[PDB]
Amino acid sequence: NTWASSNKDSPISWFKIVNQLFRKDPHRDIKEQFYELLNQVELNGNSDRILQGCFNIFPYVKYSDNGIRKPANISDWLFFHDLMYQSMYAHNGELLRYSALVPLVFFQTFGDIANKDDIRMKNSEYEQR
Amino acid sequence: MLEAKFEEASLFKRIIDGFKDCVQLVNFQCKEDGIIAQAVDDSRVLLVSLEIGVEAFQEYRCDHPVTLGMDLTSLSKILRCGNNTDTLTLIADNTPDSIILLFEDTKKDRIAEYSLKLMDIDADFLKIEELQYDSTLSLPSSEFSKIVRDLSQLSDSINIMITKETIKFVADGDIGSGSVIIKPFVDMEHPETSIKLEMDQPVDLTFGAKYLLDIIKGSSLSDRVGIRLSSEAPALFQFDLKSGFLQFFLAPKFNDEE
Amino acid sequence: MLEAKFEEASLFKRIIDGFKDCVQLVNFQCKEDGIIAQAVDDSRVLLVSLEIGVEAFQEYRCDHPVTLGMDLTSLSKILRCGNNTDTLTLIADNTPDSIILLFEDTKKDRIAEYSLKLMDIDADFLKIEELQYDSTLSLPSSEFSKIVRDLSQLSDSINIMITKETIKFVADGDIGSGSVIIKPFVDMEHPETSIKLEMDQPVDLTFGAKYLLDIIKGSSLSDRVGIRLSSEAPALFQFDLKSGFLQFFLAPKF
Amino acid sequence: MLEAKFEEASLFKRIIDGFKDCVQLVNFQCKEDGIIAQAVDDSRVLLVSLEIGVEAFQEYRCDHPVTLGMDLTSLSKILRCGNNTDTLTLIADNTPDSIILLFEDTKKDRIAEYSLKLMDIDADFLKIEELQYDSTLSLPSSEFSKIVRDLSQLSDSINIMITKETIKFVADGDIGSGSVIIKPFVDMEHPETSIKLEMDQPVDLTFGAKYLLDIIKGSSLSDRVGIRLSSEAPALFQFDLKSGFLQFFLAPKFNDEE
Amino acid sequence: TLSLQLPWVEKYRPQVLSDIVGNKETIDRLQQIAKDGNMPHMIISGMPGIGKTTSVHCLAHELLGRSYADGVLELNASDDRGIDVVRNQIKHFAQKKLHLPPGKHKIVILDEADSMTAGAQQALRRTMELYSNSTRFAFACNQSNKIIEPLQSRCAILRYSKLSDEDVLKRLLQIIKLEDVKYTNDGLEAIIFTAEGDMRQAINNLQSTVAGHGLVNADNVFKIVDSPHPLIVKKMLLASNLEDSIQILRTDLWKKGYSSIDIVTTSFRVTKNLAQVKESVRLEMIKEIGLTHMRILEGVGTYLQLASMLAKIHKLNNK
Amino acid sequence: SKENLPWVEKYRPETLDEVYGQNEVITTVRKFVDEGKLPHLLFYGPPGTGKTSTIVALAREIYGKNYSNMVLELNASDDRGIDVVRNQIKDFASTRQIFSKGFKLIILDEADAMTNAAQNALRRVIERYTKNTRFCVLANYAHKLTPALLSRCTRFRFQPLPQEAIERRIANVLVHEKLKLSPNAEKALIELSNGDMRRVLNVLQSCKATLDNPDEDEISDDVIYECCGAPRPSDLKAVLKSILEDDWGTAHYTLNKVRSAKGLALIDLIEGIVKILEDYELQNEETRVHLLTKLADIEYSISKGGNDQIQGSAVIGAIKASFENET
Ligand SMILES: Nc1ncnc2c1ncn2[C@@H]1O[C@H](COP(=O)(O)OP(=O)(O)OP(O)(O)=S)[C@@H](O)[C@H]1O
Ligand SMILES: Nc1ncnc2c1ncn2[C@@H]1O[C@H](COP(=O)(O)OP(=O)(O)OP(O)(O)=S)[C@@H](O)[C@H]1O
Ligand SMILES: [Mg+2]
Ligand SMILES: [Mg+2]
Repeated sequence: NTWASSNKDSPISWFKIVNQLFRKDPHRDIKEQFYELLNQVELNGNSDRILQGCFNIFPYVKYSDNGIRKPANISDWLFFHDLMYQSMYAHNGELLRYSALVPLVFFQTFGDIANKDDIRMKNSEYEQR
Repeated sequence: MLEAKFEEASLFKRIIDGFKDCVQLVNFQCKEDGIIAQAVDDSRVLLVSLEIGVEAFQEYRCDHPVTLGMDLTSLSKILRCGNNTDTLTLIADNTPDSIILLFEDTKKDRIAEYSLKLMDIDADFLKIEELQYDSTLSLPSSEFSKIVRDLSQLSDSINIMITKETIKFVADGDIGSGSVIIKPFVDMEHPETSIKLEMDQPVDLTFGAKYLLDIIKGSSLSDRVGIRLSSEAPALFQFDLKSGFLQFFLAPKFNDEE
Repeated sequence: MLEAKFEEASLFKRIIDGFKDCVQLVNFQCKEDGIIAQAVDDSRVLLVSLEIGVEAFQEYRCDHPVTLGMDLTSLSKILRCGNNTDTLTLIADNTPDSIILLFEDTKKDRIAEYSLKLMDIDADFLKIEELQYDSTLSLPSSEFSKIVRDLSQLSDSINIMITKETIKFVADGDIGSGSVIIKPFVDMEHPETSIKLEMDQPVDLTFGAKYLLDIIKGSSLSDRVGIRLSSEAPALFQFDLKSGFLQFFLAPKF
Repeated sequence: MLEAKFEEASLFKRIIDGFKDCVQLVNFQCKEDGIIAQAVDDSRVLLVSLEIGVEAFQEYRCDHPVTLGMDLTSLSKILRCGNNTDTLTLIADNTPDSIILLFEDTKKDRIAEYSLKLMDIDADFLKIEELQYDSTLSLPSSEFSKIVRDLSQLSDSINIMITKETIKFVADGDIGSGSVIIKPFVDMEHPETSIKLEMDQPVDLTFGAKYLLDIIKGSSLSDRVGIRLSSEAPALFQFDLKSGFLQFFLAPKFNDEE
Repeated sequence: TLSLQLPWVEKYRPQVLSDIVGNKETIDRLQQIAKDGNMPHMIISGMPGIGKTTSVHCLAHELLGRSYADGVLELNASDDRGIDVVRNQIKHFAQKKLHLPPGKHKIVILDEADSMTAGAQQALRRTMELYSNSTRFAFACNQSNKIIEPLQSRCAILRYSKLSDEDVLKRLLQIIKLEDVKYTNDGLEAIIFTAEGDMRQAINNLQSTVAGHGLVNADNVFKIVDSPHPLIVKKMLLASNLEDSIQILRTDLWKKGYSSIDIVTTSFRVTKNLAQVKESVRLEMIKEIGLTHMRILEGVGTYLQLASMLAKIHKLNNK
Repeated sequence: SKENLPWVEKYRPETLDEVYGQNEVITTVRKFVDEGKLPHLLFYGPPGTGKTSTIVALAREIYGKNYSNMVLELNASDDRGIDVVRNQIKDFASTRQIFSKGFKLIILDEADAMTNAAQNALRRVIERYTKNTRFCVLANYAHKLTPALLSRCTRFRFQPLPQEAIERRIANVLVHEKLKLSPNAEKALIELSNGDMRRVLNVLQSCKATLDNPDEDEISDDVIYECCGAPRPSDLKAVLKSILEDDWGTAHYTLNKVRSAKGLALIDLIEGIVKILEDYELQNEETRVHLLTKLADIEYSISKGGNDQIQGSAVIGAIKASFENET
């Protein structure tokens, strides 16, 4: 069991951040959890990989479902992220600050107390590419 | 079969130096009266054509012509083992998958032998040389190299203009313009430095400097260079060998055509 | 107008080799007593100053001074056609848009002529040379080049220190330190190898090795190099020509 | 202390040229009978070992051995001040933090002195040389360099095979294969060109061409090179000095091992 | 004019650890370290202008005494700090022999450690590990996340925080007493308000106001330095009626020369860091701001786009 | 000769007394230089406010006529990387002047296009060499500068040129040139400037060229509007009135005839209607929300092309549907 030095100097594996984005703690303020997650997503600098992780995980996550609209609202964000990511190669990277907001929409929409188990993930996109 | 022995590996190395860089694939063909080779660059503005007669070799035997194609780069990679003074023998059977280069020193001592993989190229030798050209001129090849090296710096196009008793090379680009004017003259103190010119019709053609730069390499094979120009066909720059010649045919720029 | 013919294109080529790399723009001015040229690098720590008197030419005619600025790189690009032995004539009208370089071989044979585009530079020649320097020394330029080439490897700064009868070059950096100590001496077996030193005041200045490296190029123009140092001004490294000189003024470090 | 004066700075410069590139750290040790130095490359397939006896120096004084380690690159950077004809003196105290290189011209004139920072290296000199090798051969080093330079172009592996009265170098790769075969011979017209061979057992070893290329540098120190091969240990290539030698021990490729 | 005077940030730069009015805990820690010795490897992180470089400089000076010149190796971001430098110069300095007191060590100060490349940072690990008994490393950075975890594992971590109102007020009062400047309470309050925990910026604004008007008054401070930009943007976004926000944007921001890019970007920051409203409405406002940011980056940056962004934000806040 | 330069370049201020509009910063900088304490300056402002002219006149007043040699002026046109900083800027700061004795000046004009690594390397150059040299950073956007570099310099915000200063400069130009200007024409000129002296000088030169006369006549509003292609307030208010009150077909015909009689652009009419409707005291803000949203959408669509008639009809319908909620 070695992890103390990691907590001391290492960040949050993007996978751990994805599993944390689908978890809500019932004992903490939702706003404090949101700012903690925002800081973790910003410190990682790899918002794209976190979002791709969220995209692969969301169909397998338990989320109180009314008509699966939550997925429809998230397709519009994901489309907003793809436009932003295309614009990063055309324009000086001022737009990079908004990239951390798209992963946090998953915490708002799909974050549930039911999601206690870590879902492992893979990279279907590199294989598909 | 192919069986050609060069007295000095150096001659073959300089010949290949001429095809070098400007072309990738070369098609050789040995036969009863010698060896010929042709290579065309990708844009098809330059043709490199070689002819080596039987007498240029120390030993040559051919009872059955063989055509073989190969990658120029692969060949030159192997063409620095000749020690220049080494003896070089090119060898191949009648239906080859490879070409053997055999370098040997006078004594039995050291024998470097290579087996180069061949490429299949559709045999299609061009015969674009003209009966008469508008103008013909020869001058020392080192002089031609300098003329080309001067002007090249100024533009990607070098114009050659010929009028009675006058040959003028011109380049004009961003930093300015330049010109080299030479006049025909017979030097008896040594005629290898003379500049001959036979003009049937004034000519004025433009060539891509990058190509003329490839062509000047022939200086290493001959003291003089012959230049034949026509408004009807590619220009011919020729470097004579003892029993043979290396020729470069270059298409004039149309306005933009190398 | 400008009309200056050099006996050997080689002299001009070596002179330009001196401005080469360390400066981009050069301002030439021909006049009744010759040609001068000045170039300052972007950081303004080095000034290259040339003077060629009328006698250095095989033919020189000037009834009306002409000032012309140009890109050094463009000039050197064209300055390899001289065959060294070719004759070179610099030509320009009184209100030029270009400078003509005309190289010709003895016989009428081959004539290479260039027309270089000029740049407009605000005429502002500097006159920073001092009456007296703290110390003055001359030594073979090949020796100075070696001294600079040695020390350069050790640091980006080379210090020159002068005390009575002692000249000391020093570099100290990461891998260690180095020094070259030379002493004044008259060699009668051939005085072009002597090392002279006149010290009015001990000096100790530091220069950027990258600049001293640019300066050593002058060896190709003269057997000896004169170095004049002062705590009040840029140092002067001078390479004499037959009727003329190439000077490099270099500002010391802090 | 260390106090070794070389007559000509050139000898030391050529010796260091031998360690150059192929190794980064060198461990020197001066003592009563001379100076030794060892350097091993990172992959540990090459060991460069030097020995310079007291007689190779113009002046040598040692009353107390000193071991000192240093970066090879730093040393060579400083090793181009010798004018070759300059006198070079290596100087160091008994517990050094630096090594002083002092170059002086005959006259008092110019004195270039360097103070090189040392590295701490755990003293651990290897003694891997064998009593007897399967085969031993010597030949002109320029010849060995050519042999290596030929074959290198063909492959990253050059095989050395020895049978009675026959030494054969072979390379085989993409473009083809090559071989250089040499035979023992005594030339009385000048025996420095002879090729000796003593074979107790036929050998056949493969070496990484990149390493043999590093080794050939020793040609600049000696006219001949001695090569000792064994199937039990690294091969030894040796370049003799006046009172001394530069040795390169190279581990054969296992199938893939330099 | 012939020469200038030293600025008050450099002139009154602290040279002793007691003069630092920063974080008291870390300051006393470094003071006790300099008193006892045995300085360990350290990484000081924080925000610009809070006393990070001055702190490590004071520590090194007090710890080395007169041997500071030959025992301290300073490397800033202005110098080459690549793999080659770490391989050659840092290793030569760490291996250098130096007779020091039995409680001191050679210090390698690396300013702006967050800018060093990954190769240099990786090579520095064993460099600081094999010579940890005669050479110590002190990094000063703004983002500790930019330094690799292996390097952070071998050193202490000192996170400097913002300077409270009291500390900056005390330091400014000390500077005024040392300089004999005419001031007033509201002027110092405006200075501290425009400083935002930035001591260097506070001293710079104080010196500029002194040299421009002589009297440190809130009117002078406000006329020579505009109000904190983010605060007007926050007041514009937190407006209850559309006309008030429009008038604020027109008069305070647009009529004073603030570019649309600065307005939208400052706007994004304010929102991200907002805490008055909920998370979902904040995300919707960020979405609208980012759509305006998109439009602006394409060259369509005008007042109409910002007005439409504010209208959409109000419509989102309109339930 | 200066008679060949354009009016924007010909009338560039050479002294600090010719820089109008900025008074609070100009006086403060003059006091900084006279008293000696000149800190690191950060001139932040919109284009055409006079930051480059201000710093050039300042360096001229400080060093004299030899300004071009004692000052290191770098801009976006020159290569400004981290190595460029390390070599050039550090060698300039560490050394001294070759022409006189005094502090040095490094003018980093348009430093908002510099790399982050360059600013990270320069922020310690500004803090180390601060007794023999100074730094002046000119910027249009303060978001492209790192906060560390932004905190080391004293910030001066160049406000847009007000009416008095721009009219003073217009009067100076009308004195320097054989030209007359109408008062209402001058007001219309100030209206289409947004505090940009470059635009004023350019359009003044252009309308002087439009005069077609030996300049014995005056320049009226018609000349300015026909030369700059800007719509007139009369046609603007007529189109707005026909949209708000008249019929759909009549409004379309009015917009078409107005935009085709003078060749006006739809974007200029959009901006003018936005500026006019900003003063309208309206009911519940829903109408303003709809109006602003639809007008910004139409402007963003025009910024990429399309059918001008479709976009004009869209503007008409958007304004109409927005005002239909006010009843
Ligand atoms: N705690 C403090 N007490 C007194 N003066 C301070 C303090 N902190 C900062 N200053 C002043 O600010 C100047 C610069 O401080 P620095 O330590 O360089 O800032 P910083 O905290 O290192 O942030 P950087 O350098 O931008 S990453 C000093 O020279 C002091 O004048
Ligand atoms: N305050 C002013 N007074 C007089 N003329 C001015 C003023 N501001 C600008 N101008 C004119 O506008 C021209 C351009 O000024 P600049 O200083 O280059 O603009 P700027 O403020 O630097 O903005 P940039 O260069 O686009 S970042 C000057 O040459 C003057 O002709
Ligand atoms: Mg700092
Ligand atoms: Mg500007």
